Amino acid sequence: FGGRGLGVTVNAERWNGRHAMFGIFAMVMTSYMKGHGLIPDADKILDVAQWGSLASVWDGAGNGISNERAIILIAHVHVLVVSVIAAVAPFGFQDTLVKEKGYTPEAPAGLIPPFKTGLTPEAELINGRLAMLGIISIVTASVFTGTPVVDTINLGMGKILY
Amino acid sequence: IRHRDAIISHLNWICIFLGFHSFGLYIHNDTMRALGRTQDMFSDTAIQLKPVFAQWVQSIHTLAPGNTTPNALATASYAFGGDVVAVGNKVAMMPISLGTADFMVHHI
Amino acid sequence: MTAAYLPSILVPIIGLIFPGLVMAFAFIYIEQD
Amino acid sequence: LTHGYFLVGPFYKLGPLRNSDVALLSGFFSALGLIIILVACLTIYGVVSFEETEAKDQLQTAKGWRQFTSGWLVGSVGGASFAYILISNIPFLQTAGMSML
Amino acid sequence: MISDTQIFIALILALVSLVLAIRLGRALYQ
Amino acid sequence: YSPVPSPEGTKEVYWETKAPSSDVLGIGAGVSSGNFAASSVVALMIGGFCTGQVIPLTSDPNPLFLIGSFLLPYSWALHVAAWIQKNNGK
Amino acid sequence: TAVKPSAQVVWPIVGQEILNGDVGGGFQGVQVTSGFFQIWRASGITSEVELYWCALAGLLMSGLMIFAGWFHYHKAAPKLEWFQNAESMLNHHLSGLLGLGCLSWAG
Amino acid sequence: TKFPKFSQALAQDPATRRIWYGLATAHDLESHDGMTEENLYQKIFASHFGHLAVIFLWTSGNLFHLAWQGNFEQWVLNPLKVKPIAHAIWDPHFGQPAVKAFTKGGVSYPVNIATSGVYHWWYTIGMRSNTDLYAGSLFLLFLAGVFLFAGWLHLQPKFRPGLSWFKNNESRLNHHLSGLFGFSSLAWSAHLIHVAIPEARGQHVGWDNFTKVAPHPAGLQPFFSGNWGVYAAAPDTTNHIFGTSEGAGTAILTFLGGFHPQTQALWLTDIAHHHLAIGVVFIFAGHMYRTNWGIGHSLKEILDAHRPPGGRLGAGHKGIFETLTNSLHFQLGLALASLGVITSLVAQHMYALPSYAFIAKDYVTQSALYTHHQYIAGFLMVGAFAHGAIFFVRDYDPEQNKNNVLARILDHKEAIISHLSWVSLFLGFHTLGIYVHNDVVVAFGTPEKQILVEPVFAQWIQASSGKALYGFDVFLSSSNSVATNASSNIWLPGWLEAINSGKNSLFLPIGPGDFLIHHAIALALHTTTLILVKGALDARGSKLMPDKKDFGYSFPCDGPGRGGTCDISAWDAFYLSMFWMLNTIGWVTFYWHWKHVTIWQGNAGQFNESSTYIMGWLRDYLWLNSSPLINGYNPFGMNSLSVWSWMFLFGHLIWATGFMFLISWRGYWQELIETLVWAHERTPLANLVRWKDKPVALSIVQARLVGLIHFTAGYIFTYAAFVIASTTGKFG
Ligand code: CLA
Ligand code: CLA
Ligand code: CLA
Ligand code: CLA
Ligand code: CLA
Ligand SMILES: CC1=CCCC(C)(C)[C@H]1/C=C/C(C)=C/C=C/C(C)=C/C=C/C=C(C)/C=C/C=C(C)/C=C/C1=C(C)CCCC1(C)C
Ligand SMILES: CC1=CCCC(C)(C)[C@H]1/C=C/C(C)=C/C=C/C(C)=C/C=C/C=C(C)/C=C/C=C(C)/C=C/C1=C(C)CCCC1(C)C
Ligand SMILES: CCCCCCCCCCCCO[C@H]1O[C@H](CO)[C@@H](O[C@H]2O[C@H](CO)[C@@H](O)[C@H](O)[C@H]2O)[C@H](O)[C@H]1O
Repeated sequence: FGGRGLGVTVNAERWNGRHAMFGIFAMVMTSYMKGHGLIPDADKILDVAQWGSLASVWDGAGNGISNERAIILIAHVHVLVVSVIAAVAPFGFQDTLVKEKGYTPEAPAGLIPPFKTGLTPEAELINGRLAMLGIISIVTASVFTGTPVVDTINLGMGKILY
Repeated sequence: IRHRDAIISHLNWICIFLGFHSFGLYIHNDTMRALGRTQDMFSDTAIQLKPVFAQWVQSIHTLAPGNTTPNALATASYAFGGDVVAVGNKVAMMPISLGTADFMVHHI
Repeated sequence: MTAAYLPSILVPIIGLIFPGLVMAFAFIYIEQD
Repeated sequence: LTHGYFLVGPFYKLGPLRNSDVALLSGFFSALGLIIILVACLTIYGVVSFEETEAKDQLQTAKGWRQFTSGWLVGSVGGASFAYILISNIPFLQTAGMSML
Repeated sequence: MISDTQIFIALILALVSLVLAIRLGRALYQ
Repeated sequence: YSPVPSPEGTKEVYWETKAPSSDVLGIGAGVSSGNFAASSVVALMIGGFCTGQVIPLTSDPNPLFLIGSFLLPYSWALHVAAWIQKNNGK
Repeated sequence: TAVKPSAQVVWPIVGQEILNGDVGGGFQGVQVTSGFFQIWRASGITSEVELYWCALAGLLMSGLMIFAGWFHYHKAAPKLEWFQNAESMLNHHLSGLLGLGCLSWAG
Repeated sequence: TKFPKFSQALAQDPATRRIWYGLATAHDLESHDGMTEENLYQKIFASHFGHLAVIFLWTSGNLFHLAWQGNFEQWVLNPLKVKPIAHAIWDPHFGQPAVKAFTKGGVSYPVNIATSGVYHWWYTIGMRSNTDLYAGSLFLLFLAGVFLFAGWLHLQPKFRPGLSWFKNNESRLNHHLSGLFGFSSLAWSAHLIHVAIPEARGQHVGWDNFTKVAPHPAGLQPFFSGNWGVYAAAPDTTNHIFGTSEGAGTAILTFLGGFHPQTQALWLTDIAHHHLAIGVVFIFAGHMYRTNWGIGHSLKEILDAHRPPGGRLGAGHKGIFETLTNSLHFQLGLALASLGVITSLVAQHMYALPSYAFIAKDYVTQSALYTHHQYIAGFLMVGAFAHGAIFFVRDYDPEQNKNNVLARILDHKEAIISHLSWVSLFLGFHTLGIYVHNDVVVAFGTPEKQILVEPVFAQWIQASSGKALYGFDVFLSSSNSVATNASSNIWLPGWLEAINSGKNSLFLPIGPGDFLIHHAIALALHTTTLILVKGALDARGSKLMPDKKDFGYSFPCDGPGRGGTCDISAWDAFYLSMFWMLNTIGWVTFYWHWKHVTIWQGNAGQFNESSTYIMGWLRDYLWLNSSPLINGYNPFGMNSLSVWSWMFLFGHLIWATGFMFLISWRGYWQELIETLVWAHERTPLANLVRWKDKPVALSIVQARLVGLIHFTAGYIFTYAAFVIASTTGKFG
């Protein structure tokens, strides 16, 4: 477990930071595409006669998943398949998710790593911790106010997206 | 005696295969009918398991009088096909058709 | 039903992901020396 | 490649969505889920079965089994996708020959 | 009726109970 | 295995004689048998009288007769203690 | 087509006479399903006198078999060499038991 | 391999037996490697904390799933017409007709209809909305977290209690009697008076107003004044509509007796005075033992002093104090026996005297509750005797128990077992003979010749409680008796009205079928007791195995020598008695369900005429009431009973699967597995894959246990599906 880079490690911090930076990007792009109506037939309710019982939600009207939610989930399914293949069959140069038992752990960067600008692991770790904190802040601002998360992003970016 | 292990192992495998692909059809049909999916069952009004070989043998035995037993007036039994022999308003013998249920019970 | 998305989110996770991860990790635990 | 290629067929023809217009997409997705489950099975087998050795050119080594699992995942995804492409674009495979009648 | 926020609060309390249960299980396992 | 604890002052009161030792009476270990027998007779009389006063029970029972009715089961333990003290030479 | 076959009649003891059901033909008894009535009709037995004679023949053959058992164990027991003739036993049992039996029943 | 870290012998096992036996001995802490008494007690304390947390989480889950997906607020308005919802269904294996058929209860999604009766209980105790249900679920989540933290804390160093604390009998008895029993009952009486009764009278009381809404208009002044009977004045009128002020009274403590005429349940004021009186009595009980202040009783002195001087009990109860305190299995057997008796008592008294509003009209709920708690009772009693046998194997020291009551049980065990055998054979011979006699004589068309014994003893008891049906005219059914005159001002009118109205299950009329089924129950109880007592008393040794205590509580056999020694251990007596326990709870629940189904239908004469012979039970109860259950799905369609229709068959399957482990035994399966091992080792493309554990057949004891588990699960699921679906099809 801990000997493979899982748990409270620098490897897990880096991986969750990468996924959180991508998550901030995906939330911003979701807000942009939904605000401009660029998701086709976004309010179309998927029917059980075509997509089966997995489309059932049991809401008060329609009893089906919206087409936009299914499209967002399929967009996530793409990068989940990419995730599975990269975790099992990584690139030869790529950083691995799970580490060998006799691996050398990366030193913890403390409060802040040395200020190496550019495509450096220090900048990656800084922006990753920042993105994880931003996801925390966006979720808390959404659930303490009732503003939807796309709308919370749109106000926090000053209505630039829509 | 010297290849008893091969015999018993292959028989064990074919017994497990027969149990799965015969009784699990009944279990599958129980679940599908219980889940309200009649079109997903193994039945004659659903995904079909036709006993084509036994039906073909029945057709041969019905066609046999005058063709492969040319000196026989009638079939060896009316269970293969033919008329309804009835005695005293009760069926003595009539054709015994074979469908999906007959397939499943013969493989059971 | 209020929060009707929650059954469709949680039932596949609880019924397929939780037992798969539990069975995998329990397998690793009971077979390791 | 071989096993993932043939895995699409039964899911496409006999699955619960087989009578729908998205039958092939559902069958390929079911095949992909089975492939991922089997890859997890391969991974945990290799974790519990092999000691970490320098030898990596044999199947029954830890590094060799990890290489085999990586190859099996990539081949299974590729074979399933190839079967999906062929059934999507050829009407003979959609009807299992009944398009000739 | 019950709102989404109330269900989320119950989920947070259940997560706290999960952490405490994991700690008790580790303590009982020595 | 490990020592089984008891409250402080716990003694061995196992007996095989005609009567137990007076220690089984606890705080009443120094009361003579005559006092026990007299109190048993008085407790029976008072408890029976109070009980017979409250047998047609109403929604407003007299609290004094309710308290005094508990002396009737007390009198049984009193005559048992009287027998114990009488056969303990007291 | 209208008379249920019945060849067992119970005695009245404890109410078990209810088992003598109305089987048709003016008869009360336990209905039998062994198929003996159809066998006797196929054999051409038309009266109960012939059935009495058949019963006597069966009893006589039972006595003959039990006497043969006593004789062939206690009086004249065949040796092991007699029993170890598989070829002769197969010839006699194929041609005499099955063959002549089929021929006489065809007769 | 280090999965069974508590057993070195198990961890070195090279086969698949290691995983099974590590799973099956995980909570048997006394047998673990290097277990000390102090560590054992501390682990048990923390495990008890964890089980408490599990109970609280389960109850919070029931409350939450009801507050979220139920129809409690709709059911409160119309309690006798609205079907109570347990939880929602989200099953992706459903087709659309199954989605339609499970959409019940007035909601728009598939639901399961609750049979646990939590609606009636929560409504009776004062819950009205989904908000207070959700608040209760949150509170129970917090309480479960608190108990998990306490279990963790009381294992931390400088908080681990010593063995002297754990074996402090007097302090634990005083605190658990006065506080856990007494003050909890007093606090529940407070909740009924302060909250439940005002909500029953149409007045909302919550945390926001309970300090300003007096439970009684006079306040606590009659309590502090000694004028307590003021709390009994102006009770609820017989025109009271529950949950409203229409016809409501002002009393908080009454002794009215009988039932509320609308709810058909006990008066809430009677329940409040009951729990108040129980609290006072238990707090008085909890000041009995000496803990720190000189006053109080010593348990050791009480035990040692109660030796009858005639010497018939030998040394009496001398040494029982140390034997009970040192043995956790003695304690567990006593606790399980008392719990099993009391959950049987719960099952009988709750159908006979229901306390929850409108639950006597919920026939499915009553059937499920009775069956559930009676099966729990059978399990608990079997466990009590099993852990008593474990005490005799592991913890019984004969030298510490010289001429004791335990030693004299062991010294006349042969008389005990032989007289149990005699009474079992007596009961079985003549009960089965009467049933078969009735079967034969009814089959031969003469039912008038049946042997029909009137149960006059129990009818006399019913008349002593006031039942005027039988004309016995004794005690409360006599209008001139001193027992009648004694209670006439307090509870006799309401009790007599409830017992003599044939609209409830209060002392139901009984006939010869009732006589026969209670004597069959007596047979089954005596026979299960025979097996369990014979297992406990022969656990240390028999003539066939005089050194059985050297082999432990559970072992397969002692080999084919000495005639053969199959199933000779005391664990095997547990295993044999489990079938008899299933049989007796089956007979009891069959009797309860058939009598109640015929009474609810208005056709009690069907039970009265058909229960005297076995064919009546098979035809008029099993075959007749199976029709809506087996038609839950058919070739024409399906309805909401289909799940029970599935589960029924499911039960009939797994029960039969149990037979495979109980009839076929090990060596056959081991030779098959050897052939399979050869096949896998010799098959190309599969011998690249190797097992880590060698495949072996299940062991003898393990197979007995697994067959028992499949058998028991089939028993329970079959009967549960039958009782719920049959009651639902006939009445719901
Ligand atoms: C209904 C009861 C029952 C059932 C199901 C079985 C099942 C079996 N017996 Mg058995 N047996 C039984 C009673 C039963 N027995 C009894 C009472 C006796 C007493 C004499 C025996 C004596 C006996 C002997 C002596 C032998 C067997 C053999 C077998 C096997 C036959 C192979 C087979 O059919 O594979 C297919 C499996 C089944 C049909 C079992 C049911 C599975 C169905 C299809 C559903 C599967 C669903 C799936 C697993 C769900 C997964 C869910 C997940 C959560 C786990 C199989 C395991 C033979 C054997 O093992 O060699 C082959 C054998 O030699 N049995
Ligand atoms: C509570 C657990 C649970 C859940 C949530 C499901 C859910 C489902 N089952 Mg089911 N099933 C279960 C238990 C469960 N099953 C058990 C115990 C059995 C044994 C009796 C079965 C046997 C069974 C059969 C035989 C079939 C299903 C099918 C289905 C699907 C319904 C039809 C549909 O629309 O598929 C459409 C399907 C898709 C769009 C494909 C989904 C692919 C998923 C998302 C990939 C997931 C990969 C994997 C889990 C990753 C994690 C690995 C890790 C755990 C190691 C649905 C996904 C049917 C089906 O379609 O299978 C695919 C089907 O044929 N089930
Ligand atoms: C089966 C029930 C039972 C029994 C037999 C006992 C028995 C006993 N308990 Mg116990 N107890 C019980 C239940 C029981 N208890 C319960 C249920 C509780 C708690 C809810 C307690 C709580 C308890 C405490 C806390 C204590 C006892 C004590 C005692 C002992 C004191 C004996 C005594 O009172 O002599 C007293 C002697 C007399 C009353 C004699 C009367 C004296 C003269 C003769 C008076 C009469 C004078 C005259 C005739 C009357 C007119 C007077 C007038 C002029 C005013 C005794 C062994 C005490 C003890 O010693 O512990 C071991 C003690 O401290 N018990
Ligand atoms: C319907 C099934 C059945 C029956 C009738 C019995 C009967 C019996 N069991 Mg039993 N048992 C069973 C199933 C059954 N068991 C099962 C499934 C298990 C689980 C393995 C057990 C486990 C078990 C244990 C562990 C014990 C018993 C005991 C007993 C006996 C005492 C109870 C009793 O009624 O005595 C009365 C006896 C009977 C009702 C038996 C029937 C007697 C017949 C009707 C008399 C007529 C005979 C007839 C004329 C013979 C003619 C035959 C001829 C024509 C060829 C009795 C022999 C206990 C015992 O031995 O107690 C002394 C005991 O210790 N059994
Ligand atoms: C040991 C055998 C036995 C056992 C365990 C039971 C058990 C039971 N009986 Mg039953 N009963 C028995 C024998 C037994 N009975 C006999 C022999 C008769 C006479 C026919 C009855 C008549 C009877 C009636 C009328 C009623 C019960 C009832 C009951 C239940 C409540 C308890 C009770 O009334 O005890 C009664 C048992 C006894 C008083 C004594 C039983 C023990 C002795 C030793 C039996 C031996 C009698 C002896 C052979 C005859 C003496 C000779 C005589 C011809 C002069 C309980 C299930 C009641 C019921 O059904 O409640 C629902 C009820 O109303 N019993
Ligand atoms: C019938 C025959 C007669 C009787 C006897 C018999 C022998 C038993 C029987 C055989 C039955 C069986 C044994 C017949 C044999 C069967 C097997 C199942 C055939 C498998 C073929 C796999 C190929 C087509 C996938 C190839 C990969 C393609 C090119 C991929 C390109 C991909 C790569 C990764 C790169 C990216 C692009 C994409 C597209 C994603
Ligand atoms: C084997 C094992 C080895 C050693 C350990 C071990 C656990 C100790 C042991 C197992 C022992 C086993 C587990 C024993 C299990 C035992 C059984 C279950 C005990 C049941 C007792 C019933 C009592 C006496 C209440 C009776 C009611 C009577 C008093 C009422 C009368 C009256 C009431 C007041 C009111 C009105 C009705 C009437 C009738 C007028
Ligand atoms: C010294 C020898 C005799 C000792 C006797 C002691 C008797 C018990 C004392 C009771 C407790 C103290 O009681 C004292 O404060 C209570 C505070 O609620 C007052 O109670 C008052 O307020 C309550 C709460 O609102 C109301 O429900 C009461 O109807 C009201 O009377 C009592 O009227 C007062 O007497």
